[PDB]
Amino acid sequence: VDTCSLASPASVCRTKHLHLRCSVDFTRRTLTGTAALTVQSQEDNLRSLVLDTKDLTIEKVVINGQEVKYALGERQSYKGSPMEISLPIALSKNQEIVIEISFETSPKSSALQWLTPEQTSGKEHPYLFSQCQAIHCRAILPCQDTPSVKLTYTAEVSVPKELVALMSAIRDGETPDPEDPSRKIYKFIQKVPIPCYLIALVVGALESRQIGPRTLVWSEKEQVEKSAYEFSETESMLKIAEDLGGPYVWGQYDLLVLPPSFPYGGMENPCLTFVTPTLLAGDKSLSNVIAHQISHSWTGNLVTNKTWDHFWLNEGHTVYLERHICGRLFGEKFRHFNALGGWGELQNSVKTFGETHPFTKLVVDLTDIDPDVAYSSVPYEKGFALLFYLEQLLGGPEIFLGFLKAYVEKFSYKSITTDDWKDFLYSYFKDKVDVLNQVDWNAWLYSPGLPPIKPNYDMTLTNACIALSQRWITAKEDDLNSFNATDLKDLSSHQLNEFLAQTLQRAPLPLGHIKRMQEVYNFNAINNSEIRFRWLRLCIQSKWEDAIPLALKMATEQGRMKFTRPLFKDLAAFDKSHDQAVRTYQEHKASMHPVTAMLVGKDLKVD
Ligand SMILES: [Yb+3]
Ligand SMILES: [Yb+3]
Ligand SMILES: [Zn+2]
Repeated sequence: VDTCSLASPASVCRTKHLHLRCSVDFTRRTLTGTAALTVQSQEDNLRSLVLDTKDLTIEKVVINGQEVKYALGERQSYKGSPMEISLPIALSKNQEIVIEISFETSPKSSALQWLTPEQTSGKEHPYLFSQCQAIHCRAILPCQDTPSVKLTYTAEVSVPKELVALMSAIRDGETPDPEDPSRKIYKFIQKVPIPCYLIALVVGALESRQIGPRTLVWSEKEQVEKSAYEFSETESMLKIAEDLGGPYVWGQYDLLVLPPSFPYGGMENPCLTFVTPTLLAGDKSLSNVIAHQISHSWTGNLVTNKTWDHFWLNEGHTVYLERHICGRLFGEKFRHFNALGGWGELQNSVKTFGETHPFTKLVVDLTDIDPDVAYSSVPYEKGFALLFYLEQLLGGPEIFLGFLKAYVEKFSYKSITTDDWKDFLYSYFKDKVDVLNQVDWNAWLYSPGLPPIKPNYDMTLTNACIALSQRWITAKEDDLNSFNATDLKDLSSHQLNEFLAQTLQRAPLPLGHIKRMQEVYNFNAINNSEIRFRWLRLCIQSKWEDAIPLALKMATEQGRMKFTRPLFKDLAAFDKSHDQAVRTYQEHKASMHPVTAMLVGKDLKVD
């Protein structure tokens, strides 16, 4: 039972295939067309079924060439409205039928962002992009919006001829629209069964550049060159991921660099990973985000969480694989450095929510909780920490990677729970059950706060970061003159970011210290989004008024939630910038991503 879905569960019926025929109307801000669902009954004498929908307009439902009765239930907040369809003929178990639903989306669809030409790099054409994870596919089309159901799909998308449509599928040709010569139809095929949160669409003035044997990078023309360089390690990361997880089954691995309002660092849409342009640091330093999306091709897209309560299965294993990819490219001391950094991010999340907060539990009960509200670093970092702890307990990385590959093989094309994962772990490690029985399972999986055990981390690369952060924290006014640009000479960008994260954990620092840090290190000149984000938070929390315009600009010129949300929160918490923070949000709200707008609104207590 998926408590986030209002549709018939997988035990009643299952969608096997979706054939989508739609048209993108930029003037009306709507997607209109037909969703033809091939549904298999799992029960005898099946006479009706229920689908998830959210702000959809339904024109008609057609089965066997005739219109059928349907009814929309009362809206259940963020879950949308259930749509019950009356079947014309009762179905036997395993019988399949095709249900063709004619629909139209709302311009306020929570799955979509519509951009005017002014909001794009090129300034001549509009742009549209989707983001279905977790439960926004129901705001695009009627479906069993649950990851417990996997389906293949085909799609034909009509767009204005000057634009390009792309999807989470293999490109299957393009033709002029026969019904309209000012339009083009783009075709797509997804032959591997996927959960519907993996359905994705982009429409815009897109250009491509090849960067590997199975990879194109896509973006507006202005970002193509920078993107091709930034993500050049993609093929090398795919090869390592295949060695760790087994064959890459998806055919293509393309990357799409979205406009700055994209709310995540990356989204693992199959065949077409979506990424934020905030990765464009100019030195490939933020490539771990690509390693993470690549890893989801196994942990998440092949082996999927049965419900959102088990989201840590997708995230924890992906972060574990991501850190191994970067470890293979840059060494074991670097994997430990990132693992230790992740523990710090977990300390921060637990401090923010509070140690008894239910959102700090690894497995969360999402009945009546919007998954967008519950989203945090917890499933990523507490999930990673559990696997890293198990790796150490069980004999090391080579042994634990053997389990990860067997786990992917066992559960490929399926949707599983925490209990399915735990049972297989016990089965694989049957000769080490005495070791497994020492794990405090109740605490790790179901208790709030920090986990009961902290793993062992090599500190080689972290030492210089801690040492410099401690010099600044313990410094008095008479020590400020001892700091100089030479303090940073032997630090990588990763180490500079970690020095800032360590210092930010002890913020505020005195205003004189922050001013000195700018005087000697010129952090205001750094373009790297992660470093700039932590530096600005440190400035604002330390009450530097000069940083207010810089923090407001970063919070609005991009929309990656990881940055926008804490920047707005820090600005609202500083008396000097409070009013500016609220006004800026109110002015930008109408042109923000709908999910980001809702979350920033809640964080600021502005309705
Ligand atoms: Yb074809
Ligand atoms: Yb002193
Ligand atoms: Zn992820």
